[PDB]
Amino acid sequence: NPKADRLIQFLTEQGITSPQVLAAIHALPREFFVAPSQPYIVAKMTELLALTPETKVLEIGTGSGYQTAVLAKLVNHVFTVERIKTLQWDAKRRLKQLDIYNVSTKHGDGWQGWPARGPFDAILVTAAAAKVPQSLLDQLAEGGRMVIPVGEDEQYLYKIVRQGGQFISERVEAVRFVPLVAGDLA
Ligand SMILES: Nc1ncnc2c1ncn2[C@@H]1O[C@H](CSCC[C@H](N)C(=O)O)[C@@H](O)[C@H]1O
Ligand SMILES: [Ca+2]
Repeated sequence: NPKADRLIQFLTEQGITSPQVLAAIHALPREFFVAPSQPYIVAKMTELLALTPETKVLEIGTGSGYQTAVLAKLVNHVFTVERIKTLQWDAKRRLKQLDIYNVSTKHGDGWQGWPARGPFDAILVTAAAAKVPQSLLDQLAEGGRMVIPVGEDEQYLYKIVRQGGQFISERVEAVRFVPLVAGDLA
């Protein structure tokens, strides 16, 4: 079908050719995640997490659940956090309608991560933070990868890995997300 193919064609032209990520993406009706921007950003961040079916993922910023759905097709289980209640409800509902049942959602504050659920192999954060929430670092399993937009006015996507007990930071490319908001919930 055209739209699925057009989008995948687009991504490859942008330099995104991980067959894994492209298929995950192609399988998802993007237009459905507007029930009640750049699919490139989703592809790039997804690619950076270097996912494998054995990967335990924490996502911050469930939102429409689009990027959630992408993640779920790629790993055995996803844990996702959204601070806006109604958004959590929807996304939760969309995931069941697409028979995606390997996702645990939580209405809460991503700044705190989701400690209860063990260390995570991949951490994806889809809201900008001026500095890396240390809680997330603390929840990053050994050999784990974290992808996060960092900054205020200026923003850069970062990939951080925990290997040999050492955290290593790679600045990837300029972006612009809405802020990771701390404090109470809505
Ligand atoms: N502190 C926080 N903890 C968890 N989610 C937060 C947060 N601050 C903002 N958010 C949420 O992060 C989202 C950014 S939009 C994120 C896009 C989403 N991955 C999608 O595919 O649609 C917004 O829904 C916002 O409500
Ligand atoms: Ca590439």
